[PDB]
Amino acid sequence: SGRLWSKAIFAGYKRGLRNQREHTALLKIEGVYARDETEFYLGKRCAYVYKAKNNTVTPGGKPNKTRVIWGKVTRAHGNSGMVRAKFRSNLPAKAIGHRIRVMLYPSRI
Amino acid sequence: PHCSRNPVLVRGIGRYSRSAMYSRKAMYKRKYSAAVLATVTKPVGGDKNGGTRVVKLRKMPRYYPTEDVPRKLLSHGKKPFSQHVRKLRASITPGTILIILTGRHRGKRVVFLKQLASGLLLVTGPLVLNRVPLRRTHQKFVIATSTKIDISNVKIPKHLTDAYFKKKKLRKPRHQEGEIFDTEKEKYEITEQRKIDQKAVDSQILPKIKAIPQLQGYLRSVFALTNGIYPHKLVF
Amino acid sequence: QVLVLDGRGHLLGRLAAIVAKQVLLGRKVVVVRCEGINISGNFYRNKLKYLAFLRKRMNTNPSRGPYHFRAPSRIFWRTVRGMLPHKTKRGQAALDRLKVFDGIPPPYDKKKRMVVPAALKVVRLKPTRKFAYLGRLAHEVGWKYQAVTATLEEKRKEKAKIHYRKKKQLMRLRKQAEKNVEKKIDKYTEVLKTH
Amino acid sequence: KKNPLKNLRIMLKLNPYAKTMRRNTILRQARNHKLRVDKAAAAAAALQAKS
RNA sequence: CCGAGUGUUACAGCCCCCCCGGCAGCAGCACUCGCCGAAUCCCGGGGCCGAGGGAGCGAGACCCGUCGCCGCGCUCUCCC
RNA sequence: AGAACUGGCGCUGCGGGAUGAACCGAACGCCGGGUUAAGGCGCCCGAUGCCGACGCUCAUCAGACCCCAGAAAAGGUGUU
RNA sequence: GGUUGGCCUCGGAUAGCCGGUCCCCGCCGGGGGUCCGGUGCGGAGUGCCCUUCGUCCUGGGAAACGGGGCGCGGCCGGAA
Repeated sequence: SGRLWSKAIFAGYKRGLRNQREHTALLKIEGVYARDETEFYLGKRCAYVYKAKNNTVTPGGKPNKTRVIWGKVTRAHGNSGMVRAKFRSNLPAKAIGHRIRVMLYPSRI
Repeated sequence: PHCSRNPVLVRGIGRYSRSAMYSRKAMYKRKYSAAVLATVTKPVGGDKNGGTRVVKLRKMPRYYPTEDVPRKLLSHGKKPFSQHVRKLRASITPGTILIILTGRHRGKRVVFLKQLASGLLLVTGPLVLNRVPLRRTHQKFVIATSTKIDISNVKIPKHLTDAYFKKKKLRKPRHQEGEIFDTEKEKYEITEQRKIDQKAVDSQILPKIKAIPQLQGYLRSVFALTNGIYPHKLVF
Repeated sequence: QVLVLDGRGHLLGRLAAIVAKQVLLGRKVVVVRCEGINISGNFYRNKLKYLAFLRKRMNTNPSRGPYHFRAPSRIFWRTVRGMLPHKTKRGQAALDRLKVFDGIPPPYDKKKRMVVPAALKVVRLKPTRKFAYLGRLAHEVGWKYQAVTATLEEKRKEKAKIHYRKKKQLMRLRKQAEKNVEKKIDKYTEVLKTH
Repeated sequence: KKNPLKNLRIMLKLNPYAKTMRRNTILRQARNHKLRVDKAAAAAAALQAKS
């Protein structure tokens, strides 16, 4: 019981001005607003929880209608401290603005 | 045998050079110029017969496969898992209150005891503050907390090791009949010996906690980020 | 959930630069009392470039075409309409999360409004240079509802002053009620640790 | 091409003096660290023994 | 009279500047000298991405090349 | 309209100049990581959400970045 | 699609804020001395729920409003 993940929305794709590169997203986690203080979040394992029609889940519990796309923080981005991240899929581009879930794994400190 | 007789200071660089090592060993007065079985016969056990039979064992193959992939290329020494190294973070010492993150427990504050010969580390909240038994957890899936307690002479039991924490099951069926393995319908009762191993290490963690007042409520609680709770604005 | 921006003292574009980014991230921002929005430059200049804005009009019929909104809620709303990519569906649904309200509604008058110190007339302009209200340049052009908008504010600022009197009436006790010496210990733990 | 200057015994395969160039200078910057803790303490605990 | 503030001419009875003989122990340091740096330099720790591809001059080799060059440690002598 | 020296479009995409044959970068197998060029960094739009530095500037027709997209003489007790 | 909610002064910026006897508002508050605090601690960089694991034996502090709610019934309160 209790949330064990820092909040984070999905902000866009790693783009130039015309073309975008789909292979790495970039985020905006809630709370960092400077590059100098995002060093905690490098390497943390982040996940995109969403809903769909069948079931397919992993633990001992029976499958229900949730499925996920895992991923990890690659590096920092910009002076204002947002974070780009490379999932093991590409984001569906529907998730623009809706949150992802940055966990507490990869915890060095 | 002897010890190294060369202290290291950088990994792979000794402190004494090539000429001074020749004096420390004193190799000048120990320089030197000095200096199959396959099997045997079985008995005969035979009449109208002679000759105890052939030296023959580990014979030829009856059957070669059609093709073979060529042999590997040796690449380097790339030693297996029970031979590498053990490493912990510097902020985990015996008695450091940890935080579970990946488990079924998921946040329960526990007490670190000992990092075994596997990289994983045996760690328990005591059984009467949490419902955490003497489980192993991993290094990188737990957050260490800067509050500590001194269990420097806790006298930790010998026979609990990696081998005491393994999981087992054995296959009788390879055949489509209406059992799902026919032994998975069974709660496990190895617990009738782990209990005796618990209160032989649980019973001396409780008086070590009750020196500091607030702590037996602190292990009772669970860790949770809610609203003003920001890590990197949080000294753990 | 929802953030409720107050609108007085703010500049127009400096606010809507911030609002248009916080709405493309998925929040719901509600701009409240957009009537009292300052705008830069003297009043007669801002009136001209909104009077000369009114002639932007397609010549063959104006029923199709440039929809000059006049109320100062839909003045600010058209500004965010410029600074959003509203032709995509990514921008159509960035106007589903903005509802700038003229005056203060009853859903939001018993909320606590927020202010942004990146768009304030206090912080941003040098104090010797003239400004203009979105109040009386929107009334001067078309928006015929200035009287009945300020009339409802004094009914809001009547039931607010009696609330602010009665919250401090409630608050006057918990400094004097805290006076008892009975609860001494639970303040060792907080004067030491950020009371 | 494994990088020289970043792993050892590839410098040494190409430059054998580079190891004894290294443990001649780690000594003169570990003994000079002791010469800046001892001399430092002999002027940090010096006037701390005055007053 | 005390205390503050104006306007004074006035060279020490707050101070500063330039000289002529001195010590402490001096750090490019009490984050302004942040200089330019390194055969005058090395050590440690994170993060990301990848893992591409029958080597036995020797024992007539035998489940099965941890092997080549390189830098190493110990013994085939002793005391402690 | 016509010539001289070099380069380019013509045969050529790509990042930039809002769009563009020739301009500034840079010339192309299929891609993973890294870094930059001309350019930029309030919002469209990746990036100043730096506690940036020192000034100039009120426009009832402000100004805003090569080629490049609307201007001169003369004048102002505007103001530096 | 989401992993707790803030139930509200007005406004000032070369200043505003809190606490306050007296006179003026149908027995409470508009108007002045007086007392505080001010890079805002009567601090949405804060605040209160709160991270309450459940439950028992069993002591101390705190506690005379009990608190879930089909309640049962009255009331007046809030028009943008």
